[PDB]
Amino acid sequence: EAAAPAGPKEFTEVWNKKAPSTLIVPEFPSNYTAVKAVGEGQVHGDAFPVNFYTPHSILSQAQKDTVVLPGVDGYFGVKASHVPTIAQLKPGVVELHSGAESEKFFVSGGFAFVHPNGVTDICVLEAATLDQVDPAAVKSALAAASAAQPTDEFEQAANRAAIELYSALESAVEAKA
Amino acid sequence: SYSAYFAKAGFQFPAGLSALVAGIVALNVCTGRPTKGTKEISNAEYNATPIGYLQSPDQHPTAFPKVPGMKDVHGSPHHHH
Amino acid sequence: SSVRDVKTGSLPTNFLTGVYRFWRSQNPAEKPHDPVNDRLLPAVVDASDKRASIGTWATTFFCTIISCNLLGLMPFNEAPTSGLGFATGLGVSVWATATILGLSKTGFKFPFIFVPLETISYTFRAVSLGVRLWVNMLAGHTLLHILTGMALALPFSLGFFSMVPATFGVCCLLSALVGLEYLVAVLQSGVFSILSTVYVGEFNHDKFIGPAAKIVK
Amino acid sequence: APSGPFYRVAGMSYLRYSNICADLLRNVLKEPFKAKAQARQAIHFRQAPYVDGKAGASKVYELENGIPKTAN
Amino acid sequence: SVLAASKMVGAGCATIALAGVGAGLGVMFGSLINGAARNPNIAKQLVGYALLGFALTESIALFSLLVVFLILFA
Amino acid sequence: SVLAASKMVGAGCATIALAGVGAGLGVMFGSLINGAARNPNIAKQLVGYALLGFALTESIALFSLLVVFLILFA
Amino acid sequence: GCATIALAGVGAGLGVMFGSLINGAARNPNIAKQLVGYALLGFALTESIALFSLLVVFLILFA
Amino acid sequence: GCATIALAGVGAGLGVMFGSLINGAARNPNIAKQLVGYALLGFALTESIALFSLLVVFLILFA
Amino acid sequence: SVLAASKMVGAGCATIALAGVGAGLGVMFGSLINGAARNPNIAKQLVGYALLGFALTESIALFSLLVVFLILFA
Amino acid sequence: SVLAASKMVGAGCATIALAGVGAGLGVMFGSLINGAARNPNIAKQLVGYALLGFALTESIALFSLLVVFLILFA
Amino acid sequence: SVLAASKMVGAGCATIALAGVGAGLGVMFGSLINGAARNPNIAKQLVGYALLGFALTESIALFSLLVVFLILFA
Amino acid sequence: SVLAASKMVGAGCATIALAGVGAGLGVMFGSLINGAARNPNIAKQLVGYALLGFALTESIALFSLLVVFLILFA
Amino acid sequence: SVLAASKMVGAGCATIALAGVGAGLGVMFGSLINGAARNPNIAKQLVGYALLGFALTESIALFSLLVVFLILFA
Amino acid sequence: SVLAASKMVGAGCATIALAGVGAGLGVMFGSLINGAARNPNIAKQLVGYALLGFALTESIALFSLLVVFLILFA
Amino acid sequence: PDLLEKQLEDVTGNSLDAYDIEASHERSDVLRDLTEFHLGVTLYNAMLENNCS
Amino acid sequence: MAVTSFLGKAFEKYFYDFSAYEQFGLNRFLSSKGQYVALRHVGFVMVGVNVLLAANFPFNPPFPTIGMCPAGWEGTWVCQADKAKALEMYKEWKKSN
Repeated sequence: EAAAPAGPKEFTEVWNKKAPSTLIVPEFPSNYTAVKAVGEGQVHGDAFPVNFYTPHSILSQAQKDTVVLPGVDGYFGVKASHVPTIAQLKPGVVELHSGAESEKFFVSGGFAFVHPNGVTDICVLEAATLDQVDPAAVKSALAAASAAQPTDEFEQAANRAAIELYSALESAVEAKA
Repeated sequence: SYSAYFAKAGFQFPAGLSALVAGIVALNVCTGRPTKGTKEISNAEYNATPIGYLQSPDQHPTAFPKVPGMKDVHGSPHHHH
Repeated sequence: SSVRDVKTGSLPTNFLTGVYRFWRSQNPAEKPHDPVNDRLLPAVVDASDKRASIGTWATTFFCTIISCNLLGLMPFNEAPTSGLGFATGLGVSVWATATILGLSKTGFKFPFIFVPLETISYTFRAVSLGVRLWVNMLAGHTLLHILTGMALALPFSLGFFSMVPATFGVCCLLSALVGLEYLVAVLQSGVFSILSTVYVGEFNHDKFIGPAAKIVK
Repeated sequence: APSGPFYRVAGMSYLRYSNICADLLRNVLKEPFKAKAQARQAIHFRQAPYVDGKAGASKVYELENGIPKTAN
Repeated sequence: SVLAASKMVGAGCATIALAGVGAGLGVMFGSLINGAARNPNIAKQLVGYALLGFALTESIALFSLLVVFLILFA
Repeated sequence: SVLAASKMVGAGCATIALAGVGAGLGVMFGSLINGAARNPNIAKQLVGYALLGFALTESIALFSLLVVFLILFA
Repeated sequence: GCATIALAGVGAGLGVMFGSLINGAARNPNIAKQLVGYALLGFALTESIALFSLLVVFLILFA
Repeated sequence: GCATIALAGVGAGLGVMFGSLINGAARNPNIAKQLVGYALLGFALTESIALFSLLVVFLILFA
Repeated sequence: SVLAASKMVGAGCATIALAGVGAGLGVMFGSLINGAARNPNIAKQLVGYALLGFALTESIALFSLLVVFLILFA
Repeated sequence: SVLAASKMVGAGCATIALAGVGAGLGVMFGSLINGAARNPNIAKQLVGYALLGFALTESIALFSLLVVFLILFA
Repeated sequence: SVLAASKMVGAGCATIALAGVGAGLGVMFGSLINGAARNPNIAKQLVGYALLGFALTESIALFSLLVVFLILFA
Repeated sequence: SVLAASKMVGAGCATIALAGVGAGLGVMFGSLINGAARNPNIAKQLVGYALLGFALTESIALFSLLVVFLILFA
Repeated sequence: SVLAASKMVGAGCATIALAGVGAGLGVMFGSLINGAARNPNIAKQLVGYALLGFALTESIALFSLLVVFLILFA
Repeated sequence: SVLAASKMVGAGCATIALAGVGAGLGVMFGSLINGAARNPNIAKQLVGYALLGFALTESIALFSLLVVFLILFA
Repeated sequence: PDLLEKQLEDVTGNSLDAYDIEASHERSDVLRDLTEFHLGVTLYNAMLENNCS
Repeated sequence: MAVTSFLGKAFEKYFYDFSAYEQFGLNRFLSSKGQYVALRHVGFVMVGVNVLLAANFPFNPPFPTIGMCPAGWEGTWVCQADKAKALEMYKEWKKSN
């Protein structure tokens, strides 16, 4: 079950046997991140590091005290020494609390990993804050998505994704403080 | 093409069925005990008894009985009641 | 003295090939560490000489019980495995075959307060293998006798070919119990001989002899 | 014929599904932020298979409103 | 008539064991609905595991009814 | 009249087998809702396993009420 | 009195199905008007067991 | 006394339906008052069994 | 005092229903922990649903305590 | 003395309500271990929900032990 | 015949233990339908665990039935 | 001597409250196994929660074993 | 023979401890199927944890079958 | 002989307490199998937690088994 | 996703089995979703690192 | 005829193409053919039950009647639930009838 002892350090030593000796080793994405998963530490009691990302932005990388994540089973919350978790998220609201103050991003879906060292790594695609969403045109397209269901089995899923996104978006503009 | 060769030999039993039937019969007749509803008596009783009195009523139930428990013979009326 | 001629690819030859190869697959041979070549071939042949013929025994018990269980579903016939000595006499005989196999793995000597509790749960396998076959063939046929007596109470009392929605719903309940009995006839011959491969296959383990001397590289 | 979530059994990959849900969020944003999100929504590239070594045959894209919701 | 009265009480408290068989056949037939909602491409196979599972726990529905009828009529 | 007094209390406890097919039919029909909430696409096929599971769990209600029919009215 | 202990199972049966309705609607609330179509049909077919238990309580007492 | 043992399953059925109201509301608190709109409908139908058990405990005692 | 004796054994069987509400609270207060361990930011709304849920399953327990005292002293 | 013997067998039937309280309490104390295995920084707040529930689960357990003394000594 | 009467009620109370076997078997046979809906790739291996588990759980059902036949006819 | 005879029957049906206490301890000690399999970093804190539960579920086991000896020796 | 008549009905109530062993074994053998459907790679190790849990739960079965064989013939 | 008879039916219906011990030890040893199938790294530590749970759940079985020797032989 | 991915973590157990999967379907099914997303992320970074290079 | 060759060919064309599901129309009333067989089955049982009962009708039933009597009998030997009683009443009835 351990046929290939791979890794970044192993690739350097074997690549000096097949490539020319002029070329130095290519870099690897492990050489650019300092935070690991199994590396012990990185909790520091109350506030744990939350890396809330998008493809186009780094929306948070400082530490928070709790993260309300919109998992596909339901909304769960993460405290500091949470269990290791690979959580696929629904379209829902990621709530980043620091204490008394909390910032509420509505995300489109996309995973969230809690690593064994207590590092939370939320990984979504479009993460809009609810301040820049308007509650008018959400049901203007949801009423259209509640009407147009043909026998296209590819649009079977794409309309299902259209309905469940706006429906969670309907319910998460109503309860704002 | 060989279909008419297999129609020639007709039915045939499995290839040792006479040892199964002679083994099941030899277990049902070599019981070593009287024959299920009968009792061995002496020769002096067998020669002295009518064949209507050797018969028991329990061993001759009625072939399609109009009342459950009807028997065909009645046996010895000389009960030891 | 002259054997009969068999057509190749007959349906009973194809069924019994698939049946035998099924029960043989339940206790597969274990792969040696060595590659199997002419060096390892007497060790593989001797590994097969020391394995029990559970592929043959389990299809003996499959074919003798599914033939007996399905006799109970033929008209004018009862299942022989609905008898207590027949059905439990096959269950004890599988259990004794497993034990005689496991006792011979040594020199026929029989194996603190734990081992009377491993033995009890092991000696109950004897009666449980046969009584499960007996009670299934008895309890299905007995329920069919009771419900045929109930379903005969309605046309006996009411009219012959009259008040037919009362007897239709119970003649279809009687018909669906004979249909379940065809499923229990096939399942209990399968469960008896799946379990015969499990019980006999517990003691189906010997040492691979293998090469004691090698010429490496 | 595939087994899994509602996009995966419908033949759709997760990348297309997660971008459709990314597309539909952008159509609901505030207008000072809806058009700048339309920048990261556009798809402009082209592809070409190379079955022999130099042959041709392609698929160009001049998409603006996002990844296609219909069947590929 | 202490005997024939006892057979009606004993067989009535014998057939209370048809409860747990009926509850086991609900947790199994519910799992056919949960299983064919997971991958409906196996939904003709999971019925085959349901009815093999139904026929083997229906067996306990008849083991219980056997003592019901060899208390009542035997 | 100890016989007719026993067939009432015998068929009384004979009916608590319907506790099992009452509780088993809840977890089978509860599984239909959590089967339909996950994928509502197949929720017209999941009724086809709900009613087949219902028809085979009320076989035990048909056996439990038969012993009630047979203790009261044999 | 001992015959109506069969109503314990329909009491524990309907709590689970209506427990699955709260958890079922908490997943996708858009199907919640179809799920009561399965909850109340599942309610009705389980109440036939509730009346089969009560048909014989009114046939032990009143027949 | 035996007739009110049917209240065991109604009390265990109700503890599961109000157990799912906690887990249903902790899974999306934005629907958390529609679920009680399903819980008390589900409570009203499972109390129907609790009164059918208590219809008998007064029809045995006072009828 | 056969009626005074039957009120003692009837009332003991009358309070068997406190097993069912005793296990209903263990389930409902078991999901209170599991709900408050998922998102503890709702941990004061769930007790607003737990103690509403507690008082409304006691409804069954005081119905069971009604007829433990309605046969005993009435 | 069939009254005084009836208080004894009625008391044993009375205290089988401690079965369901014993079964609910393992669910509630079991679900705190699963609750404190998710996020152990709530693991003393969940114990504040367990002992809230255990004080309300025992609430019906001593209602059963009141009845097991109210028929025995009252 | 109080001994002949008490065997008919003792065996009926003896065969209640087929409720628990009939309920445990559906829990195991519900797991085969779910576990083979997770990965159908080992669905020949999981039937080999269902029938090893069926054999050890219905062995408890013949424990219960042996006590029935040793009460009734011994 | 039916008073001291019913004390044997009453104390026997009294101690089947220890059924549910065993099923409580099996759910409670089971959820530690799944709880410590999730994060074994807390696996010495969770036994502090199970032995909090084992001692406080036993309280139901010692509430019923009181009435077993309060029937037999009081 | 009211002593000999009571050992028949007492041994019938004694053997429904086999109901819980019959239901608990289906949960342990249901968890073998769902556990081995997660990782088939340790499915030879989970059966070793199934047959250990079987042998220690069947000890509850043979302890109550000891009591059946100690009431009937001792 | 009514008192000596009640030692047999009382201690017979005393050991129904081992039902829920048998059902509890099934769900606890089921939680070892799913727990060890989640991470096999901890599968020798979870068994040390299983026998912590087995020996402490059996205590309720032996809290029953003293009473079946305290009704029968005390 | 498991054509080699879990096959390289599973040494004396698994490196991936520490995580509690919260997906709809199986772990082998979420890893199918998760490596396509890992493909699209490190491709988007690649042609954005390269364009700025 | 040849005794094995005639009615083997008659049973063959009774088995195969002789079909009362189409020769008697019967698609007007029945949905499939899989449910024509599923009540020709139950029809075979109800006919076979009613033939077996009627071919010897005056009989005291071995099976338990549920408290019902066939026709104007109601107190005779046919409805008598004690079998040694009804054997005496049948022997009296047989001289008259």
